[PDB]
Amino acid sequence: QSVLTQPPSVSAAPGQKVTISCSGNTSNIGNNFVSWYQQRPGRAPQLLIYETDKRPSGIPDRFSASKSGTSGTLAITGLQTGDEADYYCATWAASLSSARVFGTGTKVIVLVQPKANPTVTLFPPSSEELQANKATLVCLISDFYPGAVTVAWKADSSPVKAGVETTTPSKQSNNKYAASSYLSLTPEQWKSHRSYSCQVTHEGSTVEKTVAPTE
Amino acid sequence: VQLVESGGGVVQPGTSLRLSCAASQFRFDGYGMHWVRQAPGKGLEWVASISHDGIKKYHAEKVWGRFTISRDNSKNTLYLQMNSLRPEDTALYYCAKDLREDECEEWWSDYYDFGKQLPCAKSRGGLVGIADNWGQGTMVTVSSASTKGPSVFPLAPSSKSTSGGTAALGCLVKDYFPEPVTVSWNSGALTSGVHTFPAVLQSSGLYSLSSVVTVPSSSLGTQTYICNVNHKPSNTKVDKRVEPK
Ligand SMILES: *[C@@H]1O[C@H](CO)[C@@H](O[C@@H]2O[C@H](CO)[C@@H](O[C@@H]3O[C@H](CO)[C@@H](O)[C@H](O)[C@@H]3O)[C@H](O)[C@H]2NC(C)=O)[C@H](O)[C@H]1NC(C)=O
Repeated sequence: QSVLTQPPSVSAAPGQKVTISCSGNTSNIGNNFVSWYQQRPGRAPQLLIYETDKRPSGIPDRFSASKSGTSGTLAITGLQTGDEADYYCATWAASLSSARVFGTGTKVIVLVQPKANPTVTLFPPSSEELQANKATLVCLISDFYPGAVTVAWKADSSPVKAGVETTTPSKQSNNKYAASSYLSLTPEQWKSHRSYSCQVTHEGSTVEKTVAPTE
Repeated sequence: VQLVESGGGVVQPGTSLRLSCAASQFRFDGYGMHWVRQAPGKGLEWVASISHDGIKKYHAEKVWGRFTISRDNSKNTLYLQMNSLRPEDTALYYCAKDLREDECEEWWSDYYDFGKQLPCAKSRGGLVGIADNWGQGTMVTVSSASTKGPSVFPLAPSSKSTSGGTAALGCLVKDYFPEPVTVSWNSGALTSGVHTFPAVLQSSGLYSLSSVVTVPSSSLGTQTYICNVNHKPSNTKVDKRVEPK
C-alpha cells in the first residue's frame, strides 16, 4: 500500500519539452527498474518505457527516461497534441509486495488555448438533506483551461481527507473544462465547526470559498 | 496480440465473482500474466501476477486472502477469483501480458522435415513485471444498489452565492442508479447560464451530480426556479422548487 509520487499534471506548448518525475523509496525505485505507461483518454494503457530507459519498437525517440537514487524521470520532447494522456510509472519485483507499485499518474496537457481561470461555487448542505440525517458540501468548478485542477477541503483551518469525492475534468461545449468535488459529512461534523472551505488549485494558483452552518 | 476480459458486472458487497481473460495470437503458455485495476477516474493499481506455468503467484496487499489469480493453459484463459467483495474493489479490471517469454534455448528438429521443431528441451525466463499488451478491461461495480431514482435537494441562492448582480442556485441530484439522469430548469424555459456537471460514483455505489444556474439577484423575489430531473432507468420524473435563502 505504498505509492510512487508523481505530479498531478504537467503542460507545455506544442513542440516543447516536459518532464515527469516519479519519487519512491529504496524498496521500490532504489533497487528496481522503472517502467512507464501511457494511457490515452478512454483507452487501455500502453507500454512506453521498460528497464528504466528502453523503448519498445513502436515508441519514438521523443520519449526517454532515466533514474537516479529513488526517483525516476520521463522526458517528452517535440510535444504534440497526440501525446496528451495520463502517464504512469511503475516498479515490479517478485521479492516484496512493496516493490509492486504504480505511480499516482500525471496528466500531460498540450496547450492549444489561452489560460482560463476557473469559476468556483460552493454550496452548504440543504436543510432538507440535514433533516434526512446527512450532509453534502458541493464545490462546482467551471470554465477553466487547461483541464486539470486539484481540490482540497478544510474544516476551520484543518485539512479534511475523508469523505471527499472529486470528478475528472470534462470538456464543456465552449472547449473549456468543468469539474466538481463533494464532501460528505455527518450533520454533527457540519454543525460542530465554524466553517468549511473548498480550495481549488489551477496552474499553481489557489482560490478558496467558505461556507458556515450559521449562514 | 489480443486479450479479452469477461465476467464483470454489478455485484453486492460480500459476494464473490470470477473474472476471465482469453488470449489470442501469441503463445499464451510462454508468458506470465497480470491483473491491473483502475477505479473510475483514479490511477492504475497492481492486483495479481502469475508465472507462465501457473506455479508462482503474487497478490497486492489490498486483496490478500480474498483474490486468487490462476490460469488454464489448455484454454488460453486467465482467471481472477474475487471473494468477499468490498465497495473499494469497484474498478475496471485489466488483463495484461508480461513481456518476458519462457524462451527456448535448445531445441531439436525433425531431421528431414526441419520446419517442425520438437518439444523444447531447455528454456528460461520468468516474470519480469512489464505489461507489454493490455486488454480493454471489464468493469466491476460493487454496490448494494438496485435501480433507484434520485433524491433531489435544492442548492439555495444566498448572500454567499451572489457576486453582484448575479446569484447562483442549483440542485443536487443524489443517490441514483444506474446512469444517466438529465436535468432542465423551468421545464426547459431557462437555458441561459445553466451548467450541469458529470456525475460522481460514490463509495456507496450510487451516483450523484449537480446542476447550477446563474441568474440576476434582483429576480430571486419575482422569478420561480424549478429543476426538472429525469431518470429513464426508473421511469421517474421529478420537479424540485429552489428558493432563497
Ligand atoms: C522508505 O521505507 C522505509 C522502510 O521501508 C521507511 O522508514 C521507516 O518508516 C516507518 C514508518 O512507516 C518507521 O516506522 C515507525 O517508526 C517510528 C519510530 O521508531 C515508530 O514510532 C512507529 O511505530 C513506526 O514503527 C521507521 O522507523 C522508518 N525507518 C526505518 C529504518 O524503517 C521510510 O519512511 C520510507 N520513506 C522514505 C525513506 O522516504
